[PDB]
Amino acid sequence: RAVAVVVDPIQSVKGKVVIDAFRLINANMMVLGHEPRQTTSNLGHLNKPSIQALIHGL
Amino acid sequence: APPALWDLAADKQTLQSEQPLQVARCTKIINADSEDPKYIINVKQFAKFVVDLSDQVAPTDIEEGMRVGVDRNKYQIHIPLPP
Amino acid sequence: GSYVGEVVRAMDKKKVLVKVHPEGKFVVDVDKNIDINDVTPNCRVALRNDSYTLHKILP
Amino acid sequence: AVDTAEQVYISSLALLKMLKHGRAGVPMEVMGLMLGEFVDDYTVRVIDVFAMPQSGTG
Amino acid sequence: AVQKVVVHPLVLLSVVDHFNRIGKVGNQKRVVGVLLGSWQKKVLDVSNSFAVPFDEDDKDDSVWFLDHDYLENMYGMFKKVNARERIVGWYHTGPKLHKNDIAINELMKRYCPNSVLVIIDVKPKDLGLPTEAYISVEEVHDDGTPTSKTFEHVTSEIGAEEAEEVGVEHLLRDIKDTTVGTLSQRITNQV
Amino acid sequence: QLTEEKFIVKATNGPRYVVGCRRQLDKSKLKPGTRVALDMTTLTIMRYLPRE
Amino acid sequence: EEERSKVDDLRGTPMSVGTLEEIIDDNHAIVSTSVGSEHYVSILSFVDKDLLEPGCSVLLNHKVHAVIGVLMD
Amino acid sequence: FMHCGTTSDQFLRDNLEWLARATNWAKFTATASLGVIHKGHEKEALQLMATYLPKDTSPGSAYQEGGGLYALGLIHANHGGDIIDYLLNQLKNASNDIVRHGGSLGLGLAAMGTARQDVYDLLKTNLYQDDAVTGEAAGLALGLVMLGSKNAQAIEDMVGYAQETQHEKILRGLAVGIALVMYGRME
Amino acid sequence: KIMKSEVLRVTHELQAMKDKIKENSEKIKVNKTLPYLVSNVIELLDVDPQRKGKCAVIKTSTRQTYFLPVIGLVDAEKLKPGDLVGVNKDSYLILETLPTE
Ligand SMILES: [Zn+2]
Repeated sequence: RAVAVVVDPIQSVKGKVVIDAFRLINANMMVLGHEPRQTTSNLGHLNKPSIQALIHGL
Repeated sequence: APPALWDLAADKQTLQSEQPLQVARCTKIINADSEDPKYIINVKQFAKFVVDLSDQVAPTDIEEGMRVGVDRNKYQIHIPLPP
Repeated sequence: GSYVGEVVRAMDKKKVLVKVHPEGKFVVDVDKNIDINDVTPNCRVALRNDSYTLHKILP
Repeated sequence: AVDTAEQVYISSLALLKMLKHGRAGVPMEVMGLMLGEFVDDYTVRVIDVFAMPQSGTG
Repeated sequence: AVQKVVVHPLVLLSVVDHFNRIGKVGNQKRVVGVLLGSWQKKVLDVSNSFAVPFDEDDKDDSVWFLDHDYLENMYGMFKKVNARERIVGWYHTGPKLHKNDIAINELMKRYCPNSVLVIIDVKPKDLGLPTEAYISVEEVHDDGTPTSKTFEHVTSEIGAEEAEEVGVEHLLRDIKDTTVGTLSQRITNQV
Repeated sequence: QLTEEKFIVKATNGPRYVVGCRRQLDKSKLKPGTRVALDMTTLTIMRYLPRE
Repeated sequence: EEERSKVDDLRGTPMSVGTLEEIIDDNHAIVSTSVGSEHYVSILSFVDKDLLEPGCSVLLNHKVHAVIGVLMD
Repeated sequence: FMHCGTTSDQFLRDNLEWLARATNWAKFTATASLGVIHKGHEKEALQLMATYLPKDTSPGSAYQEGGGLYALGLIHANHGGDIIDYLLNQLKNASNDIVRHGGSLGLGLAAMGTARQDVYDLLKTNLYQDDAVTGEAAGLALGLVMLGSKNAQAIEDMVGYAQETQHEKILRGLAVGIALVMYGRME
Repeated sequence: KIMKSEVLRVTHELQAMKDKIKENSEKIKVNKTLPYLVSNVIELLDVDPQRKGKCAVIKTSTRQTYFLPVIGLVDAEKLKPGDLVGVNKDSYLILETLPTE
């Protein structure tokens, strides 16, 4: 599993404490579809990281 | 684009080769050297820096006021260059 | 916030060179909901500061 | 060849350890370790989180 | 000497951890954690703490078990990661002050400086403030009774620094803020 | 100084900011004409900066 | 066609216009800009490198400045 | 939706390359939707599910089998000629979380409303491994089987089984599980 | 010599102190590894009314001014308004000062 988390209160305001846990994809999964994650309900909540350079920029 | 065709097929290994060769601290030239670890260096943006030599370059391959390739992350001297 | 783009020349490959504040001159495709030909060159526009997508023409 | 739908359980223990660690989020890179138990494939629970002393390497 | 203390909610949340890491044994005693804080200013400021395996006897109160090596190692590694905070005192989570607590206190009066004691509650059913700072001082008595270690209450406030406010307020979404006017005034004026 | 607590600062590098007052220090040295010292976090004032 | 449209990531939003200084036979050239940023990348497609006529303005990035193409003027 | 009841596999006879192309739960939902297509067939259903790999008798993907039972329960919903007797020996077969999960779904759905204490019992030992997905199926079947029965130790068994675990799919499966039992207990 | 046999505990304390200076002296090498840039120093004594006033004025080579007290190790040939000093990344501290010319 090997969870990786970045806390960054420096540019995070005191109103929201938005933190995210990040993941590594396998490099051999590039031929198939990227993330075969079932139960796609919560991804509407996972599009809250929508900064227009970092999330889909990287 | 036909010259960029075979090079476009040769752009596959440029992604596995993009993780090496990436480093450039704007090719800072040195000024002097106080002792064989510590080198007094100046970047072109007028910030005087000090870093140690890496293991890949000999200190006899250090020349006074030399433009060389140098890291922008660990800041060490990966490879030199002739001019 | 976001930056202030100024297009000086529109490029025909739908990748508009835009004159930016120093260390700028960032050539980019602007957002898909806005057409390229409406953006007239030598006029100031509204540009995002990272994603480099145009909002509107400015006087 | 399998992947599932995982979701990360976060206590306030780990949270305020990352917030004391975020007050310890001065400009330098800081280090810490997340602990807990993996009960299945697709759920993950954190309990124990501590910090690590800094180094000039980061 | 010291007028007031400041205890951050992080350590009491680690007393929630004291009631987490039990493992269901049937003991649930006054588990002592090693209180850390800032005695540096005249006000005492608790930042964080840890806990130590502590056992008493069923019948005998005066049997009590601590560790110096665990104190110097956990405090050593903690001082290695953060030397801006030092040892200050301790606490038991039991509701009752035992006779043994002068002797249990005496170990951290020796090796640490004048240590503060905190009585808190195992079950937070008390409407009152759970934390009471009891200064460990010997006071001379007018009746002529011999001088002993006496636990006088030092007044306390529970404050959070910056991010503990944000994380707690994000975790709740149930508490309402200051909100002067009808409601937050009149509810205090209710109860 | 607009609010007696909170005023305008002028950095050496050029950008201007507004800061608060620390609970320890008082308004004696905080009068204008005083070059001060600031922090990256919260823009607090630990002490001032005497010119020379 | 997909390989023609896979280098779009480099010429996308992370793209800048720099000024080339010289072309090096070690295939990593040295560039410049308003601060004169010198970054050397082993070359990529769409560049001419002979009629490129060094000392001119070329196309750079917000990324590692891999030269994805050139633009005449 | 469109091929329900008309038993038309002929749309899904266009290709094998668009169905089995991914080893995932998508094949389980594909075999399930195959169960939605045809219904009410006492020989050709089990025969047709047996037709899919009677070669080595070892599916590399278990979702064909567990979708065979989950589909089969969709076929035999409220049939009086239940093959439930065979599916107890088929749930007696040792397999991980597809005979357990899909076997709980299909077998409990075919046993819907019967209020049998036996399928109640094997349902309990299906949920006693504390896994979220197969016990989620155990709750979903348990609401089906206990319709109107209102067994006394069952409700306190479910809510007493609820707070003693940190898994969440056991909580929603027992959520619907204690939901469906309560019918006409308005009073 | 019974009164002088308490000296043994003192010597075990002090050789224990020599056992425990190895780690906090060991972090000297990993914190003070690379002074990354060169920054101009201007010495300016402060007054705090211990609470003693002691300060210096810094200027980076990229001409950015920050604030700091007199810090580092025991200084004799330091305290000069000079250059070629030791500094970490954002700590902006003084660790190793050297003469430029
Ligand atoms: Zn960094």
